[PDB]
Amino acid sequence: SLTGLTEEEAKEFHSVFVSSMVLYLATAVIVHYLVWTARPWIAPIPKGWV
Amino acid sequence: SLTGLTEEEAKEFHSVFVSSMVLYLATAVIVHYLVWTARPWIAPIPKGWV
Amino acid sequence: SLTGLTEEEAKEFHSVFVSSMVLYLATAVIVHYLVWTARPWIAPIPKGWV
Amino acid sequence: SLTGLTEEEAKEFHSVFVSSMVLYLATAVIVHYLVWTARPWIAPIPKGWV
Amino acid sequence: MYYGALANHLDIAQLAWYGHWLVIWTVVLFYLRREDRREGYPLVEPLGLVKLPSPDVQSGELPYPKTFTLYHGGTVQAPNPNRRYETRELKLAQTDGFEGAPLAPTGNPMVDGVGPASWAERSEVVDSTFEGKAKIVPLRAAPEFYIAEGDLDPRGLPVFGADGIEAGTVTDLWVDRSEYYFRYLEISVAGSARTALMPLGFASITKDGVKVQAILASQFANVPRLQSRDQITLREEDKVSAYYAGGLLYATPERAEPLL
Amino acid sequence: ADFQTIYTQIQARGPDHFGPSGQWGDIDRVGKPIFIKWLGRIGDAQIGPVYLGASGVGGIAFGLTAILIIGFNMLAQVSFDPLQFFRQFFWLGLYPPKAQYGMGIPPLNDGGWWLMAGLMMTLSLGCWWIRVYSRARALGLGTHIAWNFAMAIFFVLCIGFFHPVLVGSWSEAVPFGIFPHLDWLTAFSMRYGNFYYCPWHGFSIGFAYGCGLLFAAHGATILAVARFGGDREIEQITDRGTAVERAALFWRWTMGFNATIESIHRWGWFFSFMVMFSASVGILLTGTFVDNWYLWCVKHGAAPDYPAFLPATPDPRAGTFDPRTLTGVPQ
Amino acid sequence: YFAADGSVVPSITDANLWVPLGILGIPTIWIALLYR
Amino acid sequence: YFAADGSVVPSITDANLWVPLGILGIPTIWIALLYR
Amino acid sequence: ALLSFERKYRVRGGTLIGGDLFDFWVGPFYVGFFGVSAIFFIFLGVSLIGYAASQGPSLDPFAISINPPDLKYGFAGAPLLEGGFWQAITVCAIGAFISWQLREVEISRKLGMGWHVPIAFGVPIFMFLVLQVFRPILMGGWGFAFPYGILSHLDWVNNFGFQYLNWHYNPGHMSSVSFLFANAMALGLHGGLILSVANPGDGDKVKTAEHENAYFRDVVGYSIGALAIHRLGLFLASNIFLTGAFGTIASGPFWTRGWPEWWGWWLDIPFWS
Amino acid sequence: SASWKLWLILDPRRVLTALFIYLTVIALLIHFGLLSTNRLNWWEFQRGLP
Amino acid sequence: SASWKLWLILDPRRVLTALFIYLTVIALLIHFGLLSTNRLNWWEFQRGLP
Amino acid sequence: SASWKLWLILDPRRVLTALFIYLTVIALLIHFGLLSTNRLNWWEFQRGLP
Amino acid sequence: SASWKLWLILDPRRVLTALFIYLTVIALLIHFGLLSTNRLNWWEFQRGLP
Amino acid sequence: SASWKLWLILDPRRVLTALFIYLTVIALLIHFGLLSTNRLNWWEFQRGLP
Ligand code: BCB
Ligand SMILES: C/C=C1/c2cc3[nH]c4c(c3C)C(=O)[C@H](C(=O)OC)c4c3nc(cc4[nH]c(cc(n2)[C@@H]1C)c(C(C)=O)c4C)[C@@H](C)[C@@H]3CCC(=O)OC/C=C(\C)CCC[C@H](C)CCC[C@H](C)CCCC(C)C
Ligand SMILES: C/C=C1/c2cc3[nH]c4c(c3C)C(=O)[C@H](C(=O)OC)c4c3nc(cc4[nH]c(cc(n2)[C@@H]1C)c(C(C)=O)c4C)[C@@H](C)[C@@H]3CCC(=O)OC/C=C(\C)CCC[C@H](C)CCC[C@H](C)CCCC(C)C
Ligand SMILES: COC1=C(OC)C(=O)C(C/C=C(\C)CC/C=C(\C)CC/C=C(\C)CC/C=C(\C)CC/C=C(\C)CC/C=C(\C)CC/C=C(\C)CCC=C(C)C)=C(C)C1=O
Ligand SMILES: CC(C)=CCC/C(C)=C/CC/C(C)=C/CC/C(C)=C/CC/C(C)=C/CC/C(C)=C/CC/C(C)=C/CC1=C(C)C(=O)c2ccccc2C1=O
Ligand SMILES: CC(C)=CCC/C(C)=C/C=C/C(C)=C/C=C/C(C)=C/C=C\C=C(C)\C=C\C=C(/C)CC/C=C(\C)CCCC(C)C
Ligand SMILES: [Fe+3]
Ligand SMILES: [Mg+2]
Repeated sequence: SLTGLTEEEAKEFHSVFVSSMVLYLATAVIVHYLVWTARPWIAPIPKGWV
Repeated sequence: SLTGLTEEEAKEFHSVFVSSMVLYLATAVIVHYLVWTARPWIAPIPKGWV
Repeated sequence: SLTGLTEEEAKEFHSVFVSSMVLYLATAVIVHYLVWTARPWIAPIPKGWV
Repeated sequence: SLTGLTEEEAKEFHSVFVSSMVLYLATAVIVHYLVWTARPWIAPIPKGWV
Repeated sequence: MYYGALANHLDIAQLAWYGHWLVIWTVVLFYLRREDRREGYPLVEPLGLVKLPSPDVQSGELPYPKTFTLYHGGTVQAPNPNRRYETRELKLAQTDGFEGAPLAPTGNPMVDGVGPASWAERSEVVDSTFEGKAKIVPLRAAPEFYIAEGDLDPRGLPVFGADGIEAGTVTDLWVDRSEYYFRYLEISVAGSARTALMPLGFASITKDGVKVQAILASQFANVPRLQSRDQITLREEDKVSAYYAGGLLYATPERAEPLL
Repeated sequence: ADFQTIYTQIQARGPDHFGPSGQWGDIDRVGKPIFIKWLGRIGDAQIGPVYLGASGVGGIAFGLTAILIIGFNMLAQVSFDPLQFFRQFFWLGLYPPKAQYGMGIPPLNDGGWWLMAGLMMTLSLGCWWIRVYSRARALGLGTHIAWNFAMAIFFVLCIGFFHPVLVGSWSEAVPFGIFPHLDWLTAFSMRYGNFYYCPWHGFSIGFAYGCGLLFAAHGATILAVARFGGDREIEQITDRGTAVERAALFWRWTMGFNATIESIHRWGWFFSFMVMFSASVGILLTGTFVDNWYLWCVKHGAAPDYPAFLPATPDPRAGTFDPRTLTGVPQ
Repeated sequence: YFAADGSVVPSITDANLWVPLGILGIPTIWIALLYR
Repeated sequence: YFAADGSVVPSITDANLWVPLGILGIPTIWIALLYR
Repeated sequence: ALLSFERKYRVRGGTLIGGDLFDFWVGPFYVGFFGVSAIFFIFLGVSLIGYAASQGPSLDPFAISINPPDLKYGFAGAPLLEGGFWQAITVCAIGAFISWQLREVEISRKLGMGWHVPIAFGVPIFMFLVLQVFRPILMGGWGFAFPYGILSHLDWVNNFGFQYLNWHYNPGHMSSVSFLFANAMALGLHGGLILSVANPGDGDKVKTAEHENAYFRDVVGYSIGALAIHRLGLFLASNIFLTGAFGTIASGPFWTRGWPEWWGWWLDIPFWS
Repeated sequence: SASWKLWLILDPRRVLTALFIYLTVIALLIHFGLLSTNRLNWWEFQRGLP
Repeated sequence: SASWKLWLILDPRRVLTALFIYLTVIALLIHFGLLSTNRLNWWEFQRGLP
Repeated sequence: SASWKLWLILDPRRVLTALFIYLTVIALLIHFGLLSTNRLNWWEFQRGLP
Repeated sequence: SASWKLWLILDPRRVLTALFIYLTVIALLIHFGLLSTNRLNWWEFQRGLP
Repeated sequence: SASWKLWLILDPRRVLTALFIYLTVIALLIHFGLLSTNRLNWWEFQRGLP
């Protein structure tokens, strides 16, 4: 390969990488909901806004 | 070949690349609708506008 | 060939390239009409214009 | 030849190049007429102009 | 009342000024000067008055040796214990008893290799390319190297000495294959069956010929000899360059004398 | 004269060879080398091949975006007139906010474009630093260049980003423009009371002049021993010839001490690094902990004083305005 | 659209919303099909 | 949403909350599905 | 007292004047006739600085200032406390700089080296002469020269700059600053490259000149070369003062207006207004 | 059709990293440009509204 | 008819890269230019209008 | 799916380094951008409202 | 009639690249020059007449 | 006439490129210089007449 990884090393890294990325994104989602409960940051359209 | 990819690697990469591009574009479409509900950003033509 | 492409590769690339360019220009046309519906950007000759 | 084109490649490229150039100039002519209808950009000589 | 105040007359910038000086002088004296002492140290006093520490111990001003691992082979240390002592029996005599007194050559300094003609005890190995070939070679042994188009080819030009007398003929150029740079002129010297290398820096080259201020024509005969015909060792490069450099001061006696 | 030290009379040509292989990215070393003749007189004639890489592309993309933003706002400054853009180029500029917004993101018309350009330039510098570092690593070289570069980038961040943060205002930052960024130099010096009295300005200038001295001295020294192969510095480092013995002796006999062919490069690295380090420290101190460098020097007894030549003239506004209005908003 | 009070009530029927959707959706379709 | 006295009370029913969640949740889903 | 390789190089000859009279070393220093004159000027000038500082208003090291005469004195010798000490120290400084340069010539002749270093040292000497002698001559008095003091010569630089309303717009200054920055950056690059090649890492091999060329051809697409970088460094460092001297000598003798207005030659071309 | 053959000439690594950088640039431009407006800034208190 | 032969000399990769950069630059110029006007700015609150 | 084959061409070590740098940049930009506002600053006493 | 022989010496690629850049520079000059006028600016609200 | 022998020595490509650049520079000078005058500016509303 160009990177020097074997097929099995590539598969192992891929599984760990996708797992880590999905866990990171999911905790981001949960954390963003908690923050919204602290500070709902997208305000509703105010009066006179167009 | 020019890029070192085999024909089957080219087919696999093309499949995944097109799938990811279309998924990213479609979620962009959905997100833009949701944002429009939050803030309709192309205002109608104002009164004296010419 | 100077590019290294073969005749069949060049023909396939030309077919897809011309199709892509035409599709891009056609969506440009449709989009420009939609934008004109939002903002008719070439105003008529005003009252005292010479 | 110094460019690598053969005789027939040179002829075919010349034909397509000339046709493209002529079509580009012709659409420029038509577009300039349409723009004139939108904005007659060469005004007549004003009163006190010498 | 104020940002940055530490007392009535003590502020942060005042302390940072002294901190900056501390940084500068710690880096200079504690590190940079120690690095500066990786060649030529420990110092020697051939005509000293007192006993110094032995040259073979880490005497305190000496940095701890570092190891360079060479690209094509073994290792060198800095300070280098093998280059610590110089053993050549220089042909020089004292003009006065003290070390600050200059030495005078005992005869033919350019051949002896003293003063400006001194050469260093470099390794007797051919400097090489990163591919392992000899780096500096004549164009006859490197047909894949050539003079750029339209540049003056000096082969066949007459070589004149400092006295205006014709000394020889350029036979070849020696190119540095790593750098793509011409470094030597090979000269067939008139009056012998012998070639002499000359650094290209000592040559003033025109379409008429090449002129060498460094040495007289007759002195081209005594240029140090390459052991091999189409390669040169590092020590050979030092010897050949130092011969002409020594001629800059020794070719004629007048060159060693002052204006007033 | 050794005319070789002035220029190269007889240029050499050879095979088109791939350089030493990198640990990665040899695939991305692209371009057919070209040989331009006048360049070979003063240096090497060969242009290319160039390495593409991911970080290089990132540097180019962010830098081109920032250049596009700056140039477009300059063009808007002349109302898009091309001839007047050409005439007035040196005077044109993309400016940080002129009103006081603190550190809030300013409107597009009064500093937002400046901010976007500054961010794009920062990201391009980050990508190019990655390129410098990782190319050094790929070729099995130390990363000294990358750390010198990091210090330079840090100074750029100090004057563009960090000082505005520390005093709390984007309006203090450097505008983009030929003459405008020099205008910033003068305005910034005046606001903080004569940068000539900032000790770290003095340190940075001392090291910049020292870089001038050191590169003049080292370049002239290497040229002076060029006939002994002094320019082949790596071999002299590993197997010292007469060229660097002569260089060391010249400096030793001149000023009583000397470097080695390796350590003189440590001196050069140190001086160039200290230019940027001293500048960064000075900028981070300015405004946050020192308001007026001249008055700071007067407080610490360093500033010279001179007799009046024309009669001394008291402040005609003494005790007529509130001194808080000098640097602070009245309300 | 504008409510009875002149307030803004965004909706899928807003005409201007179809400028971005049109710019985004149209390529998204034919990119999916031209390179299918 | 707005409670009595016109003070915001955050909740999972706020419409705007589904702008970030949609931007974050939607890719997180198909990233988890397409590349496994 | 000698470097381990030094003894073979300590030979007689190469002096410009003095011959064997002063051709000797004191410790590591070579002396010569111009070493003798350099020590004379250095001791005299520093002692005159010391006494003149003692008579000034502040003895704080950074507040000491030895100033040239008033403009009214023209080129005449001034009373010592009113510019005469500055004149004497200026003469001592010139003698010391020229002695140092000529001793460098003698040292390089002794070592069979090119004279590149004393010739390069000529450039800052020339800039000092432009500042203290040539421009004062054109302006009409020693009072136009800069004073001697760590912070006071900065005051002179500052006020000289603002006498032309913005010195940043001086084209000679722009060239000089560009060379200063280019030289500092190039020295950083060169020191870093040499150190990176000689110090790759932990137990890694010293690399080669091909690695030097490869690094910069990768990064920027060009490598100037090993000898050429030293040539370029000398060129940039020298051109700092060589091009600055034009702006300096022009300011006043050839240009009395603000420097920004000088660019009217470009801005006011009638074709584009 | 033969569109996968694009990856036989156009080098997937360079394309993927270039796209990552390019889309980062555009996303940063849009987010910070919007934050540089009164009408479409979602972080700050609403400004510029009578 | 023989236009495909263009890709035997004109190097598809170079053309695609150049078009990508070129069209990006043109699009950025147009969007920025419109944003710099009062009439056609669609982000900020309408101004410049009697 | 051949998604793991991505790691045969994309060098996992450089990908992980780049992602660490990228996410650090994004996180710092967001945290400090929020701190630069009145509404969403969570360190300082609340400002910007009556 | 022998004009096609021009492509035996003038390298169609070089001419195409030069024409692309040249026509682009001319078009940018004209569009931006028109936008710098009051009379022929079509982006902004009409200026230069009462 | 033996004028054609000029092209045995003068390299038609050099002459064509030189003429292209030269005439472009002259034409740009004339057009933009005329646009810098009140009397002959054909783009803007007439200025500089009483
Ligand atoms: C408000 C006024 C300003 C100003 C006023 C100004 C003037 C009037 C001049 C310059 C000049 C210069 N300015 Mg400018 N300056 C510069 C940088 C520079 C230099 C590149 C250049 C040359 C310096 C020089 O000639 O030193 C001279 C240094 C010399 C002569 C060194 C002599 C050394 C001597 C031979 C040996 C001495 C040895 C020691 C005595 C021995 C020590 C012993 C040891 C043992 C202790 C920068 C980078 C900036 C920025 C960042 O804005 C700037 C802003 C300004 N300058 C302000 C805008 N500056 C000069 C120039 O060239 O302008 C075109 C000049 O004339
Ligand atoms: C004390 C030490 C110093 C020091 C040190 C070091 N300095 C370094 C390094 C070190 C150690 C490196 O390792 C690095 C490098 O690689 O070296 C080869 C580098 C570098 N120092 C550069 C410029 C520099 N250093 C200055 C100053 C100091 N440096 C101080 C003095 C100054 C001053 C003073 O103005 C400047 C201008 C670049 C050449 C380079 C970064 C390139 C970059 O980050 O690219 C980022 C990439 C881009 C911006 C994309 C560019 C795209 C095109 C080409 C541009 C637009 C073209 C388009 C057609 C539009 C036209 C208009 C447009 C032209 C306007
Ligand atoms: C463009 C090229 C440049 C360049 C080049 C080179 N530079 C060289 C060489 C080369 C090639 C050497 O070969 C020579 C040397 O040996 O290097 C180790 C040297 C040297 N560069 C020094 C200082 C230096 N270079 C500066 C600038 C550049 N250098 C530019 C950048 C600056 C700036 C800008 O401020 C400074 C301060 C000394 C350290 C040293 C001289 C020793 C001397 O001359 O000994 C003899 C004299 C003394 C030791 C002291 C004399 C004291 C007098 C009698 C009394 C004081 C008078 C004085 C007027 C008071 C001033 C007060 C002040 C507050 C205003
Ligand atoms: C404190 O010490 C330091 C300095 O001194 C101050 C520095 O100057 C520097 C450099 C420069 C700065 C700090 C100033 C600018 C830095 C900022 C704004 C933060 C750091 C940001 C960067 C270094 C670069 C910013 C780049 C981006 C955000 C775009 C990232 C996109 C990339 C890298 C390509 C996308 C590709 C992927 C994510 C995976 C595939 C990647 C590859 C195949 C190659 C990537 C290679 C590597 C080596 C990471 C560093 C790193 C440092 O540690
Ligand atoms: C009896 C009698 C009359 C005696 C008189 C004897 C006599 C003349 C004594 C002189 C005493 C005096 C005046 C001493 C002052 C000496 C001076 C001027 C010291 C200043 C030192 C300073 C501040 C230098 C600034 C530059 C600087 C930071 C240098 C440090 C780095 C070094 C050592 C650079 C020199 C150096 C360079 C530039 C190389 O390229 C090179 C290449 C290969 C090997 C070695 C070297 C090398 O050593
Ligand atoms: C915390 C948050 C929310 C954000 C932080 C963002 C951030 C990190 C910002 C950083 C900003 C920084 C570091 C800014 C620094 C700016 C500095 C130091 C600038 C200094 C000097 C700039 C100069 C001299 C620029 C000159 C520029 C030019 C001449 C550009 C010319 C351009 C052209 C000709 C291109 C024309 C293009 C055409 C289409 C019109
Ligand atoms: Fe060096
Ligand atoms: Mg106009």
